[PDB]
Amino acid sequence: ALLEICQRRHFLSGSKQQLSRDSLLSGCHPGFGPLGVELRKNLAAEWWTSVVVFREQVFPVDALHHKPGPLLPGDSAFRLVSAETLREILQDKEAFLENVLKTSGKLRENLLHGALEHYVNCLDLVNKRLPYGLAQIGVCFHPVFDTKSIGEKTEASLVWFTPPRTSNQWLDFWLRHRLQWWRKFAMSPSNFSSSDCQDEEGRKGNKLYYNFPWGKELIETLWNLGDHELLHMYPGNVSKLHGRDGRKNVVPCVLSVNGDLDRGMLAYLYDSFQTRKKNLHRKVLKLHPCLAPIKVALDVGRGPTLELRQVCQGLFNELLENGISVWPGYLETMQSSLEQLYSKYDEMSILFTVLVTETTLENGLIHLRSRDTTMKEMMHISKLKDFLIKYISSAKNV
Amino acid sequence: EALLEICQRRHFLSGSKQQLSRDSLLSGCHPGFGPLGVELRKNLAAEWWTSVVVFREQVFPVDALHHKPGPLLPGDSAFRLVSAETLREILQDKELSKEQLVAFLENVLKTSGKLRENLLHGALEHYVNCLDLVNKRLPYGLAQIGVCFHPVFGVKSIGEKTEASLVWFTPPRTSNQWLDFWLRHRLQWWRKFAMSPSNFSSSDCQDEEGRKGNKLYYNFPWGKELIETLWNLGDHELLHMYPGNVSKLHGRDGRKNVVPCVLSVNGDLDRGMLAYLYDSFQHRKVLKLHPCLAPIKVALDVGRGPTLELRQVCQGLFNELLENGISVWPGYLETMQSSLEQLYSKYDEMSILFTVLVTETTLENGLIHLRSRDTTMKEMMHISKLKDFLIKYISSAKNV
Amino acid sequence: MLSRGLHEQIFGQGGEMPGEAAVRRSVEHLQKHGLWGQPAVPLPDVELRLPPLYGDNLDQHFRLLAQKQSLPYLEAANLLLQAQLPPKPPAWAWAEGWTRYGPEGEAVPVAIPEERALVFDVEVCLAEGTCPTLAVAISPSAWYSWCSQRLVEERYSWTSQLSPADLIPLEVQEQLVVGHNVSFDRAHIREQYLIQGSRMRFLDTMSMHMAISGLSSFQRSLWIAAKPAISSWDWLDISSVNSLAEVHRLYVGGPPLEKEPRELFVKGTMKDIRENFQDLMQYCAQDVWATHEVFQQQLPLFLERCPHPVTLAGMLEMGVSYLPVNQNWERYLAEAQGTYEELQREMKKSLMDLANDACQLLSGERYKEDPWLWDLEWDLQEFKQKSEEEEFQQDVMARACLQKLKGTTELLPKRPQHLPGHPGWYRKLCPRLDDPAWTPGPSLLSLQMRVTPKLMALTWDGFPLHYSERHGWGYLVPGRNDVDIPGCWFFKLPHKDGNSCNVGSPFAKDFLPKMEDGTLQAGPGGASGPRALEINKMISFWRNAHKRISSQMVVWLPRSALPRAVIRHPDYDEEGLYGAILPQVVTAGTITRRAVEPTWLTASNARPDRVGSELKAMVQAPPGYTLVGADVDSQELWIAAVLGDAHFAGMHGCTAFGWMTLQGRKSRGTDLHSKTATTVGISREHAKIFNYGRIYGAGQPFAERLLMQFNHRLTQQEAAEKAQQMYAATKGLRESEMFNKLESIATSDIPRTPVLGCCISRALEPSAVQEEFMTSRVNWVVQSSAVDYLHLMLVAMKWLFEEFAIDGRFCISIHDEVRYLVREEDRYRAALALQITNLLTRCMFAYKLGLNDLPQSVAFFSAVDIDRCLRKEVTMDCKTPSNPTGMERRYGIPQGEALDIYQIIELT
DNA sequence: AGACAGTCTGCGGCGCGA
DNA sequence: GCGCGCCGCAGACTGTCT
Repeated sequence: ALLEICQRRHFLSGSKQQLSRDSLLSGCHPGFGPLGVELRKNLAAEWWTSVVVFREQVFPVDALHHKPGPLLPGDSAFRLVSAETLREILQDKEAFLENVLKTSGKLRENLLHGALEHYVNCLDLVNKRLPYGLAQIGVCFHPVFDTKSIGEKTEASLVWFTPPRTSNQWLDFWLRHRLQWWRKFAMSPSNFSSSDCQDEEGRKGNKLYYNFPWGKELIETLWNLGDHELLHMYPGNVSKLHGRDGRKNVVPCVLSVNGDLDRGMLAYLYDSFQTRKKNLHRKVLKLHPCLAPIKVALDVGRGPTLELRQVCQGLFNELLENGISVWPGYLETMQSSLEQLYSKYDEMSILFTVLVTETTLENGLIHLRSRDTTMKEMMHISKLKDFLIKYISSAKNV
Repeated sequence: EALLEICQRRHFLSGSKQQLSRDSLLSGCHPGFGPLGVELRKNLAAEWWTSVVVFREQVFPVDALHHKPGPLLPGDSAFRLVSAETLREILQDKELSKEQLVAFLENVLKTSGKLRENLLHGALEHYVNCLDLVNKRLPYGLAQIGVCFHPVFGVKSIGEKTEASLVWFTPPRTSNQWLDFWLRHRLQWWRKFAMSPSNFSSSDCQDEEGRKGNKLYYNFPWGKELIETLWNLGDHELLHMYPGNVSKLHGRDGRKNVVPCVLSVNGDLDRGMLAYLYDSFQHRKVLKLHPCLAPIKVALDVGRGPTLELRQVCQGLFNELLENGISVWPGYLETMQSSLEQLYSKYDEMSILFTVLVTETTLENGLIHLRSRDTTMKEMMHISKLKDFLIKYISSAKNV
Repeated sequence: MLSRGLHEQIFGQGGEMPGEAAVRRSVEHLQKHGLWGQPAVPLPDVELRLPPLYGDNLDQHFRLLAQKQSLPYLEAANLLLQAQLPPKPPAWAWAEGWTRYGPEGEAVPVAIPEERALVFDVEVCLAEGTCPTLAVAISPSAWYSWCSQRLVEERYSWTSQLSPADLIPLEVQEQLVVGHNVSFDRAHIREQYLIQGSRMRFLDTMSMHMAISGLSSFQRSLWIAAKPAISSWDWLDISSVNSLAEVHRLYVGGPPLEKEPRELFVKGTMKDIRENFQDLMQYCAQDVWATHEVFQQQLPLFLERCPHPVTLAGMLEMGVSYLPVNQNWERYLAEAQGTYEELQREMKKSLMDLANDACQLLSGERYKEDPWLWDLEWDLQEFKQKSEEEEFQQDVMARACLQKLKGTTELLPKRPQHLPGHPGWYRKLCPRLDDPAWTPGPSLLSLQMRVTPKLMALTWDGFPLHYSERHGWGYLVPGRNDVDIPGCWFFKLPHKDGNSCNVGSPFAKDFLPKMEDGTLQAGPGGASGPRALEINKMISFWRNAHKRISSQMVVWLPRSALPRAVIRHPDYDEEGLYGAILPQVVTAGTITRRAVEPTWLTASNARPDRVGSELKAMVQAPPGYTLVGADVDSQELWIAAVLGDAHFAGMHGCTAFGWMTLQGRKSRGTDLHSKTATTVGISREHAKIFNYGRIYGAGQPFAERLLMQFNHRLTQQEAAEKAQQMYAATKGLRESEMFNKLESIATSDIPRTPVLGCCISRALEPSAVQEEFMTSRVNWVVQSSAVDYLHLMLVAMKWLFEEFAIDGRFCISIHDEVRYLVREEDRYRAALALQITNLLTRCMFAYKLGLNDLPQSVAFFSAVDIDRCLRKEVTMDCKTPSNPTGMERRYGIPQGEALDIYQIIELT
């Protein structure tokens, strides 16, 4: 229940002590810890591998955080202060100021608008083949009515432009594949779920959920847009909107797959944590090897051999060279026994612990401890880089 | 100026015509970047992360929100982009209708929730818990790439600049020496990928309380423009943001405890992208970007012959290069195929390092044509050693 | 009429007798062991103009119902019987498709075989796919080789159409086709996939082989091994195995059968297509000659041992089916099967954490008090015997000096130490790390390994599942012993006290039930323990049947093959192909002539937490057409009830069995089954299986072990108590149940079936064979009576469906059920005809077993489904998230009543 | 150079589908 | 009621160490 203390003790969550579920789900957290930032980077990298670079015709795009042009009243219950609530009752001391939302910009609440704006240029980039995609990971701002505040959510959005005849199965394919990405990296994949839903105008769609301990919460929405937004934004002509499906030029139906990576991070952090059955109440965050922020922990042994710090720096640098994040625990001072240090790396979700000791200058053997199994291996210091790369790659495979 | 239309045509810079002026690109009021520009920005941010955060054992990530909560914001002090609430941006109001306040008592100048202008402030709030992270060891760092919102000078525009901040907490006795550390290290990082490193330079400067500083400049064709700045600010910001007890403020240095001086290293990745584009351009229309920084590494083509078998083997080579982590342009699954001397020097304008031509020779013995961006020669290579050649490349340019 | 709620009869006269001296026996046996105070509310009467009789008798009506039709199938069978085939064609040229092979050589090419009688067989190339190959059509005109595009290398890859043998000529007659496994060749006849009806029917050699001299269960294997336990052994020599190479030696004689020893025809790729093609074609021609000879000698034996033409015509119409699967059926082959893969990869992951958390023991010997992982290895082993400055190359040279330092004190060159320091059970179940099959964690670990019931806590008082001295199970029940805790695994060796592993259990997924209660939990861990052992319950159906649901070959018909009813409909898609799959079902698969198919003809009812239980679902009708079908309300219960009629007196009130199941209901009253055995016994859904064990004729010990399976009864407690249902229902015969004339029919010599006179298998014939086995012949009586009921429906819908202008004739009978694919415009009237045949057949059985009147409560259907798709009930769902989403559902209708007062003719 | 580590392989059983 | 998989297990060989 109260596992969040660990995310404050080992810095995955924000600095402020009065953290609750509502502030985390709404986006009013003060920030994330460095391990949380690295877990967000791992989640974004896995999303980019599974969605963007592997799948053909998916292209990167950026949306600005602000909308510069004039626009409608917008998504606010309170209609600024010019119309909804004025100071006193209609008093004026005396224009350019207090011009309401006529010339006022808007912070973005979705990445769909930027991708739809860049659709014509990105269709010019491609050879106008109609199966197409635009992907973006970025921070979206939402007003939260705590009674007003800002909630910042890292949203990963894929806008898939699809032919209308096959949109009903393209949405089902992304329903399978996005839910498969959530089924991957999960200790309990049954907590991730999906629900079929309908729009107010009859458009179908799907919503992906995670079963948090308090209740089921939304993490991703797949929505079908039948030319409602694409035709509205470009109403001058439909000739520029026409794309080549096979031989025929037709207007593409839109599919918005928008998930939030901060709540996905919280879902994976809750999924990693699991005080029943055996008496092994070990506080370990069982993150996946490709989502764990720190892969390996490197340390100094009890024996007073000063020269081994050079060996630790060499191993640290060769593991940094080949894309393995290392906790520099060899710099640590007054280490108070190995068991709470091991519990510290278990709470930080570090896959392996490397103990460079006095007996590694001869015979090349360093101690290695796994996160999953609390057992030690006297493995040679050579080919450990290949072993960690093989472990990460073959954990990615299955 | 020809670089602007080349980058627009090859989809580095988004927007139709509004980004043609260099003043829109020097600020952040450009409408966006192309997919090649977005991948280049991701490459530059990743290389900055490896050079600053990864390779240094003490430099750690930080998370700064794009907005301040602004509940106790000072009136008429750092009042840039205050209004927010997801739906208003009033910019700067030199003239105000003061019926009761600037706009309202609870809306403007109080509980406004200002958007961020620099990422130094987020690291300065997270300093206490990140000091707990390094077990109170003083000379450590907090670094982050983030978007900065600035006013742009009848209305005032929004400038969104992608900037990297490194905030260095240091003991004050060696603080200028750590300034000299970052002074040469950031400058060599900017000269690491430069085709001509003489354009990048650095200069010294003076302020009222920091008393020292260094500005890193790039020699654009119009003139020298700031791409990075360094400042040794005192404990004024830390004691101002934490008034009262200094017991949490001072940290453990060599045999003692002392308050830390702060070093601010702020670099503009958007002006860095513009600097590297102007450096890559120099007869024929090419973009000689660095292999570590180029958005697309290899360009795989379909060639000539039966389309189905060449399509299948190109799909296999594409999946192999994707599984090995190399970004590869799909010049296959395009049926245009005009002639020679077009689709070549277009990939050079797309800054792709190598281009692969898969022909009927591949179905005969496995040989494909490789043409380099740096040199115009073509080379016959097997499929199985293409991945090994491409993985020895880029990494060869990394280790000069 | 109003005494038992009977109805007036327009047909079926001659029942002018009142059943005198039989009514008061029914009254005195209703007042004993029966309430007799039923209000007996009259059902609403039904009046409609029925078609008249044939010979003014129901026996004379159902006779010549099977002779008005199938008379072409008698003269074509006679023409196949009388003629003599040319001996052997030696040439067997490649040619192109069909080629006429007469008495001479010369290989004259023909487009299609123009003969009314054909003996046929297909042996397909299994490795290429399901395309027909090597089909020879022997016939009194010619041998008729059909090479099926084996000579031409180039062919279509998928979406097979216009491939099979094309035996049906254009109109510009009836062409009887015989063959061993004629369903397998019937999938490759061509024009059996057409949406409109076919004038051509089929005969199966194994249908006549299991119709006379068939083998049920015990005799079937006994004569396999030969090729009371002590009897006359005449069933050995009188019958042969249903599979091939046994029928030919028994009836024809001579050689046993030719057989290819190399057996590469099922293993033939695109290579090896030219080699030994002639020898393969010779072996196939000899096999079809063997089937021709055995069919020629078994034609009069079948026509005289089954002299009622209803049996032969019912085999003829049940041999033809039509199961139209939609274009999303292959979608069912995707979204189910890959989902199984998902539940294959999650559950194994849920196993691996259970291993990994098991390695968190041993720290200070955390095992040896845990009752699941105390007897494991847990052993240790280890051995070995033979800028300001750069400041970066020193670390590089330090590690590169530590590199190549492995060369001295390398313990072995190729690493033998496979995770030393890990426990010995965890040194197993891990990939080597030397092989390319390396994958992280404790992989290559399965559910069936003996360490798996130790990893997850099975908590059946400490259930180990250790294979030595087990025989599938162990002493696990209760009471006193070992560690004086219930303690299954303390000291196994001296005593198996409190034994529950008495050998004789099914032992084969018998633990799929008793997951719900009956102990057998999955530990209190929550996250990974109970997440597994529910997943195998989800994938138990698809794990055993993914091979059978797949490889059901489908021919998506083109736009030209779609008739005018399909084209230009309000609901129609040309992208959606509605080509059918023909079921590979034998029309006689046991001693009874019931259709047997492991894929389609099972008890599947769209059960939740099952991956692929929507197999009965889909099968969408073509546009403009409707599947109209009805489950029989009470099949074997009513047959055994009217079997008791008129031998312990008539009027359907002979026994307490005969009184209930027609006046009683499932919701209220005693209709046997669940309603009275929830009072006699504790079974709720197992009460149906128990009562089927009584009625089907198993006996006391089968019921004893069956109730032993579900309960903690001791064996003396099983003998003394709770077996009294068999004692009270059946007294000493050989009370509420009568088994007398059931046993006399089981011991009757020549006439066996009461309704048709169809003989029993000669293996179960009591004259030649001293059938001292028992407990299988009563099963033959009840199941073959159900077969005769099925045949009496199938001989019906002729001249209530033939002369009347409704299309149909697609028998999709599964267990006790009838479906017909009719037009949507007359679907309600087709359901009315499907009610009319239910009236006529229940009156036929009432005509045969005693008197002539029939009660109204069984005279019509409770419901006949006019649903688009096939399902058990019309308002059901499936394990997919929504049945109406994706494929469209019209949700069906019950339609219990007769329709209206419209004309019985169309007259549109 | 035999003494002594470990890897296939040929049996028994158990379930279970054609 | 059998064949064919799928694990245990007990040789018997295989290979290496000193």
